Amino acid sequence: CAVCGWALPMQALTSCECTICPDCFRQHFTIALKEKHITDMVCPACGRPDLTDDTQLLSYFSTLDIQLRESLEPDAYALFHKKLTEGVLMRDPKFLWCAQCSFGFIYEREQLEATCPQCHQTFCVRCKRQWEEQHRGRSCEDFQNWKRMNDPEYQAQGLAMYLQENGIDCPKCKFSYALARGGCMHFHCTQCRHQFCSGCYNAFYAKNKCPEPNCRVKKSLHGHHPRDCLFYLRDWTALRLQKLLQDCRVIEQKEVPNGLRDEACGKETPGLCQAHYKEYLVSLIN
Amino acid sequence: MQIFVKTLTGKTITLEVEPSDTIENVKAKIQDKEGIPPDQQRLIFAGKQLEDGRTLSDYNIQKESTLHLVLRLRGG
Amino acid sequence: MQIFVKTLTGKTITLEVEPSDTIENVKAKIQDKEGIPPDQQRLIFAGKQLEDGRTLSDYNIQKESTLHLVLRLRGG
Amino acid sequence: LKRIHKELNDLARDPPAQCRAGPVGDDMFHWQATIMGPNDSPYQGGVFFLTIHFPTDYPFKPPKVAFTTRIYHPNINSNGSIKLDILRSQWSPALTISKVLLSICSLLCDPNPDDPLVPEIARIYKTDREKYNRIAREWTQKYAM
Ligand SMILES: [Zn+2]
Ligand SMILES: [Zn+2]
Ligand SMILES: [Zn+2]
Ligand SMILES: [Zn+2]
Ligand SMILES: [Zn+2]
Ligand SMILES: [Zn+2]
Ligand SMILES: [Zn+2]
Ligand SMILES: [Zn+2]
Repeated sequence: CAVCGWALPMQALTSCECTICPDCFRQHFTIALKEKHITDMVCPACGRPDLTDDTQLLSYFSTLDIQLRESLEPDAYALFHKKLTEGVLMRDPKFLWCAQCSFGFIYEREQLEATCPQCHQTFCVRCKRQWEEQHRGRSCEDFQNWKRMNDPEYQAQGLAMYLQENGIDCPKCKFSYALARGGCMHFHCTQCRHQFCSGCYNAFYAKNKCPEPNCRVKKSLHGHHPRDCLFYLRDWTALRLQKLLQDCRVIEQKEVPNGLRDEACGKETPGLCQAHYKEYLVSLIN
Repeated sequence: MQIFVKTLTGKTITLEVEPSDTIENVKAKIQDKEGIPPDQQRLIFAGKQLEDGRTLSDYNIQKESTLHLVLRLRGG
Repeated sequence: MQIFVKTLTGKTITLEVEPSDTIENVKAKIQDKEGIPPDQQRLIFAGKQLEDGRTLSDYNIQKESTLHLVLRLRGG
Repeated sequence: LKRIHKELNDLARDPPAQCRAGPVGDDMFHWQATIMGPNDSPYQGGVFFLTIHFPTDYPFKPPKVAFTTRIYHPNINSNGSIKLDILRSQWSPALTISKVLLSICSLLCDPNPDDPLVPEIARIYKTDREKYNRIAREWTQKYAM
């Protein structure tokens, strides 16, 4: 042995033919498959052939094959085959691994829709993702948007947040609407006919209808509000509103003679108008 | 092409549309089937507000997509 | 002389061959046993692509050698 | 159109007499109205002009009513839009323009600062009624003659 120093009665391998004992012959190559890669399936003593390139020199592997067949336990002798043939498979062809199973095949076509011989599932050869016909004649990033936008839970949250920003939920029957701006504080729920405030959600009562006790102006149209409500903080100018927190093109639905039509605010901006910029700061305090 | 529209009530409807249909057209179909006036309708897809002058294809709305219907309210 | 052919599925077959057999002949035997058309077959040995006009002995393919079968997948 | 004619006949037959209203020209769906400032309000002595637009499906949807004379009021904005329940969510086809004018006159006499359209005017009305009256009087002199 070169590596461990015996001299007893196989290793006819290219550029060399050094002696190697069979206990440490196995171990060198068993390591070189289970740890190193194919380029490293070399003589330990000389370190020679150069397996970067030459294909007919890869006749070397034919000769190895027999030696490893019996010496290597089949676990690692498998890996010799696996590594070696998978090596050339991944050398620039139109070779694909199937996107779902462990199979592969040389896909020589002018097409993207590709069904797998083995598991019979289809995928895009480019994005290697399961093929629905939505993809058909669409770029990969296009289809992959569709998926993402169209998937519920994204939709669920994209909505849920939309209602976070733009919603308004009748306090009585709890029905969720989408707030049309331009209107005033006193709302009418189109489902159950209730009346209420935009800020506090406390109710509104018509003339001679307020039930809550210690009401002073029961005679009038009114509703009861907390200190917190936009109602009360709308009466503060920008000036005062600002320091509490330290410590125009908004779309209103506007009535015309034959219906309602959305239009921007149009108001002079001292980039929001006086009123809208006040609504801005009020919201942040809650 | 068929698409779905679902309201907060949980009710889902099926519309027959083409990708070239404007959002206005889709609201008109919802009015036909549900009686809701277009002026009271807000439609959303993947969190995006769908605007009247645009088409289904502008928003990449494909076959079997689901739109969300939310009713509009103005204060009084 | 007997040799083995294994596919990516892991299935292994046994062929009865002689060293003078062309690669074409071997593909014809695989077709016989497996139903795979020769035009869809790529055979590899020790990382070398086996070409149709050559023989098993050209590639130093001995008794008990294992070839690898990979499908070529063809449109219209 | 028949309903609008009936309302006009009722108005003319039994003149409301603080107020007037009628078609501007040949379009029966567009009317002008006048309201005299209520007595003992800051608006007394003023004459205030309004525009009324009836919808095609009247009486099943409310008229659009707006002041065209500037007025200092918690429930009326610079554009003359009015916060009044029957003009919006409390309309019924049993309601009439005569009743609407009466309600607006009542509103002038008795504002609802709790449901304001103009927050600062609502605040002044609540916090300094005398100041509110003075300013409403100034606006009446300024824009109501
Ligand atoms: Zn040794
Ligand atoms: Zn050596
Ligand atoms: Zn597969
Ligand atoms: Zn793709
Ligand atoms: Zn309700
Ligand atoms: Zn009260
Ligand atoms: Zn409130
Ligand atoms: Zn604004």
